[PDB]
Amino acid sequence: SQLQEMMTVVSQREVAYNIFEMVLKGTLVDEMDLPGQFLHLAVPNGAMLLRRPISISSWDKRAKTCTILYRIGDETTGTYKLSKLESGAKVDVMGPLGNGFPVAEVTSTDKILIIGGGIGVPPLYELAKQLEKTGCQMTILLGFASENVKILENEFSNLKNVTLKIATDDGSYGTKGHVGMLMNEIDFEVDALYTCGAPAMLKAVAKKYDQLERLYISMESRMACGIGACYACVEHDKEDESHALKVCEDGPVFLGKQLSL
Amino acid sequence: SQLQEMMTVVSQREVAYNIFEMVLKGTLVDEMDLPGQFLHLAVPNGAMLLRRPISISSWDKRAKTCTILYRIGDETTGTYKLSKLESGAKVDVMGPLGNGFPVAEVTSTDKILIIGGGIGVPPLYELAKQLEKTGCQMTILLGFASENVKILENEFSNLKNVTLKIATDDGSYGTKGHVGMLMNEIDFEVDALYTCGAPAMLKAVAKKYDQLERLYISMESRMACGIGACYACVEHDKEDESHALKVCEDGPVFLGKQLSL
Amino acid sequence: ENNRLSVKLPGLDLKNPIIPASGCFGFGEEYAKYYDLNKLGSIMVKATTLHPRFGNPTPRVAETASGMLNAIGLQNPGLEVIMTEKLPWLNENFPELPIIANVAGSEEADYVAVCAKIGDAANVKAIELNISCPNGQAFGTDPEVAAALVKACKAVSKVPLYVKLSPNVTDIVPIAKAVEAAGADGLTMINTLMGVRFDLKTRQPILANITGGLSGPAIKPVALKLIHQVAQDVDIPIIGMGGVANAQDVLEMYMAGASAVAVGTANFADPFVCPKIIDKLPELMDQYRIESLESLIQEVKEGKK
Amino acid sequence: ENNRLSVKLPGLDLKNPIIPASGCFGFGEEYAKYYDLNKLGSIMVKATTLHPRFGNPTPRVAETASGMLNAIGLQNPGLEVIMTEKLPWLNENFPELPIIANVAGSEEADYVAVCAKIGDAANVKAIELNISCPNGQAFGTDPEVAAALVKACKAVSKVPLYVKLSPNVTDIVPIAKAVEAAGADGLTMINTLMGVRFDLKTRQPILANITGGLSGPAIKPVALKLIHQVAQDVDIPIIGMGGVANAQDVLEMYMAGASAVAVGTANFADPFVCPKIIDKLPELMDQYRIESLESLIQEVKEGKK
Ligand SMILES: Cc1cc2nc3c(=O)[nH]c(=O)nc-3n(C[C@H](O)[C@H](O)[C@H](O)COP(=O)(O)OP(=O)(O)OC[C@H]3O[C@@H](n4cnc5c(N)ncnc54)[C@H](O)[C@@H]3O)c2cc1C
Ligand SMILES: Cc1cc2nc3c(=O)[nH]c(=O)nc-3n(C[C@H](O)[C@H](O)[C@H](O)COP(=O)(O)OP(=O)(O)OC[C@H]3O[C@@H](n4cnc5c(N)ncnc54)[C@H](O)[C@@H]3O)c2cc1C
Ligand SMILES: Cc1cc2nc3c(=O)[nH]c(=O)nc-3n(C[C@@H](O)[C@H](O)[C@@H](O)COP(=O)(O)O)c2cc1C
Ligand SMILES: Cc1cc2nc3c(=O)[nH]c(=O)nc-3n(C[C@@H](O)[C@H](O)[C@@H](O)COP(=O)(O)O)c2cc1C
Ligand SMILES: O=C(O)c1cc(=O)[nH]c(=O)[nH]1
Ligand SMILES: O=C(O)c1cc(=O)[nH]c(=O)[nH]1
Ligand code: FES
Ligand code: FES
Repeated sequence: SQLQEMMTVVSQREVAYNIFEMVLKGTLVDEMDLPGQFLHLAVPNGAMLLRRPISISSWDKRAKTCTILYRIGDETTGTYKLSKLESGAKVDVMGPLGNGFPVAEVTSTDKILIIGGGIGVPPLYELAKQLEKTGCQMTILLGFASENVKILENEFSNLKNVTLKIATDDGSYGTKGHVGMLMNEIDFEVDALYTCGAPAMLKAVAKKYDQLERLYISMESRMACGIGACYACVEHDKEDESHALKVCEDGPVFLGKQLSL
Repeated sequence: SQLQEMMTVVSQREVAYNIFEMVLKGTLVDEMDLPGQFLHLAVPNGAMLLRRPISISSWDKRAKTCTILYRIGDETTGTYKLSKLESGAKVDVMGPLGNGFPVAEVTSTDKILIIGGGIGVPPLYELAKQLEKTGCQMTILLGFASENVKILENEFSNLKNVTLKIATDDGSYGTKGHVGMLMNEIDFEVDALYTCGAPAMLKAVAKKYDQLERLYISMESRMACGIGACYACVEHDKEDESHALKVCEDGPVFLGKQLSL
Repeated sequence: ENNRLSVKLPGLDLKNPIIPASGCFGFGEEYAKYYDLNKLGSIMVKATTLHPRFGNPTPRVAETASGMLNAIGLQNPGLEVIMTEKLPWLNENFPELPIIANVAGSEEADYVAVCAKIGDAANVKAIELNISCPNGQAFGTDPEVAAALVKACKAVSKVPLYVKLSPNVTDIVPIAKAVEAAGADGLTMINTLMGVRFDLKTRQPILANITGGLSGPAIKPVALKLIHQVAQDVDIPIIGMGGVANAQDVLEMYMAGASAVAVGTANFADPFVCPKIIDKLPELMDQYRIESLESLIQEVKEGKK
Repeated sequence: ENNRLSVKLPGLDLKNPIIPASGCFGFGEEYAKYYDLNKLGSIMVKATTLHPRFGNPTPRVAETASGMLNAIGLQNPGLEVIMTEKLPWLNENFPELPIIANVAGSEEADYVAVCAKIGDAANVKAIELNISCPNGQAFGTDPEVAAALVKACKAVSKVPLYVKLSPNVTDIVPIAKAVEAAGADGLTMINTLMGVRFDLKTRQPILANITGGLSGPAIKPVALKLIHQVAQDVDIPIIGMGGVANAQDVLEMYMAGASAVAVGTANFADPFVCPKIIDKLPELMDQYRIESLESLIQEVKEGKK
């Protein structure tokens, strides 16, 4: 009903090197409202029981569709088998799941910074779309390993009150290097930050903006149940000694530093 | 090349209670010449590695197709998953395999008896088609549990120089009872017999025609490799003491009594 | 539910034999959002230890062919919190749902402390002694050692004591007999087998703990072998588990010698797997000439030797 | 083949590490029809016993999730026939294909008789002592007993002796050490785990033997666990097996500590699985920074503690 559904594949195309964009259609889209939430998809292989957690990149309310961008591995992975799906194929889906990004609690006069990289970039698209509907400044800094991997540029720059900066480690397109270089250039006073990407990048962001109150980090972890019952996807709270946080239920997104709920 | 191929499903329809008829198209049909040979099909499920052995019911040389009739089990079986295949779907096939029925070594003046029952009936169709091209008398006795299960009648009676008799245990259509009753009625002098069916039925046939030289029995067994390497599908030769016969390589079909090669 | 599905086991009056396995259902909070937990015969909650435990470093899970590996490390909020929050929550919302409490520890004294207390909870109807945690076990591989423990805990438990066996042994028979003679009211089996997975890029084991427990349909044949082996010479009931994913499996466990059935890993694949099994069970029984599971148990029991 | 795939093991100079596992390739006759057996590093033929054996009653096989059960019962035409027909056939057609002879028996004297003779065959380059047949084993569960046997056979063998371990034990380490100290040149592992399957209609086990050996991708994590465990403290090479179905698995076995890899059950699913693995192997190595398997072995070996 509202938790699981056999969604239909509207389309599936490869948009970057080994990165696919799948558009799903189904009633589950109705429960979506927060950015950063994820879908737990089932692989079309009876020998692969663990569902793959992939964030929602965006959704169309009127068209009743949702779009996810994901990277595939070799012949033996599930994402690979997922990418073989044609138009009309059914996908067993569990979602929306997780705590999304806190959006409707910011003014129309704030300076927003959104930092992304690699496959962490997709959920950040729906974030900007939701913040554009509110008003103020948005400066998105996106980093990639190579241009061959670069995704969502056309639709990110197609947003109003948005300033987009792309960076690339080796396979250069924008500013040569890592997102850390872009962070160094920004002058304005940031009031909120939203990040999602590689653990190394998240470490740089949390370190540079150590005492920024509204610092939101979307985390990744190896999951199983996806609802908070198995205790697989666990992380430490405000220091080792405290509570244990589940990235599937308490997260994906948490508060600042090396994790606070 | 000539041993395995990803054949295409031309069509698949349910022809009787839980019995499907699948028509496959592929070059493997070229190697077919003997009736009773089987195909080792792979289930579209990575958790089910053992291929299912199903006899070839008939094949069209010019159209490059082969037809197999098979019974399905519940949701957890492979045949069930096999029956879900649509037109254009691919089926991993291994075959032709096994020793077929000895056909081109009989005159055009012999009295042939073909006894069948249940899912053992399918390979016997290509047998009659091959013997019709030769000449003489053919009396097919087919038995079924119920009319709901009855298969291939329309095409069996559509054969020249053929006398068809159907029997049904409970769900009556033809003569009420088992094939043993029909065997009792036949007057003419049989020169050759071909059987394929339930072990109980095969026992009755081999017992009644104990000393009929040309008594061919097509056997069934639990298989794995399908080529004679695993030694799973084994049977005893002329009495316990002798050689061990593999139903996949030496068979499916063997000589008279409780097995002789 | 209906009569054909009900089974009576020591301390457990189950409406149906479907029980979510320990560590796969938390304490019921998460899955309650999905369906009415009252549809279940009982629940086997996560291991409780004397002191709260964080567990092993991550990653804690990995996927294998038709199964998965886990090395959670017995994470639980401790006895105190479980006695005051977890169990009471279940008793407040689902007063009639009998629960089986899973007990673990690093030494006899730890097991003893938990067994002596956990029975006070009104809704806890039986204890499942976890002497088999893979990654528990140092107690499940020696008959005399297991027996010593079982005897001590039995002397302090206010509810029936079920003992969870490990499949990682050369001969499970001596262990089972010893545990029975020591006072166990029943047995549950099996816990996980041990396995490892290596990441090709890092050349290191995927799990931080290196080894983990293997569960899922992959281990069903091993679970059946052991259950069948043990059922041939034990006079106490066995609640079977290991690779159950559908109603057919449930019935297969019965043929092997189990009285009730637990479902673990399958919940991860399909959160509604339990209610589905319960619904499909009567149809399947019809088809295989089974009037009631209570009759099936006796039939399998007398069809011995 | 090429240098990057070659490995040197006692008595075995393999062009690539892909070896079909015992009982899954017969004596090579059937699969020779499918492809040139010379593409293989070696072959592990079916168990040879002093006297010919018919085996167990049928059914002998059953399917499980990502695996299968078998209870063939060691069927083989006997030593005499194997020495005069089977081995000579392989030597006449594939003179350069080194073969590993699998040896089994019901008692020490039986093993001894076979080991002393089978080495005369020009093409037999090593012996694989099967002390682990499930359904063998009564020799693979006790260290002192296994060691006694290995010592006796080693004294009579003209070729290197590899010992096949059983995963059905509480602790495989003591067994491995004992066998090494007794003179074994190498180890191969693992043989099958034990399992059972029940037919719902008959309520009886599917296999006539009741129990059978479980193989296939399902047991890969267990095989890796054991290989890794044993590799940490043995100074002799290990040829790994258990659930290998592709080149990735082959590489995973290497990370666990194996020097060569055997493929069993996968041949049933795909008769060309071995040649495919051999072909895909170099590409995969490129991708994971592996120059040669010979270098990989050493790298995994020194990255210990
Ligand atoms: C909350 C969350 C959101 C995510 N959102 C996205 C997204 O929008 N786009 C995207 O491309 N990826 C995303 N990922 C990562 C993605 O889930 C993994 O890359 C993917 O599950 C790996 O599966 P596989 O098909 O390669 O399978 P395999 O590699 O065969 O592995 C099988 C098992 O390993 C798990 N697994 C393996 N590697 C990882 C990993 N790095 N992280 C998590 N699980 C792993 C699989 O999920 C599965 O259960 C997200 C992860 C999380 C936790
Ligand atoms: C030489 C030969 C020819 C056959 N020809 C036909 C035919 O033309 N039409 C037809 O309907 N059936 C035929 N069968 C029987 C058919 O192979 C089985 O009914 C079918 O394989 C059962 O598979 P399943 O999909 O139900 O799987 P499951 O029941 O899930 O079982 C999985 C495994 O059990 C094996 N298995 C289970 N029951 C049987 C059985 N009774 N016989 C053999 N293997 C079994 C499966 O092949 C498979 O490997 C033939 C069998 C043999 C040996
Ligand atoms: C994530 C996870 C955690 C588990 N934790 C426990 C536990 O707390 N205590 C226990 O007795 N068993 C635990 N189990 C094991 C079992 O409940 C169970 O025996 C199972 O894995 C075997 O059955 P299954 O194949 O249905 O999962 C755990 C299993 C999993 C997968
Ligand atoms: C049909 C069959 C027969 C086997 N016979 C033997 C045998 O003769 N001797 C032996 O050492 N192992 C035998 N094995 C077991 C192994 O060769 C092997 O260890 C294997 O099952 C585990 O690897 P796999 O998963 O690749 O099959 C047999 C396995 C199968 C499936
Ligand atoms: O908590 C765990 O890691 C755990 C405990 C147990 O008993 N079995 C298991 O597989 N996991
Ligand atoms: O011949 C057999 O049954 C057999 C022998 C052996 O060693 N292992 C196995 O799984 N099968
Ligand atoms: S995926 Fe199970 S608790 Fe997070
Ligand atoms: S199926 Fe393997 S020998 Fe017949």
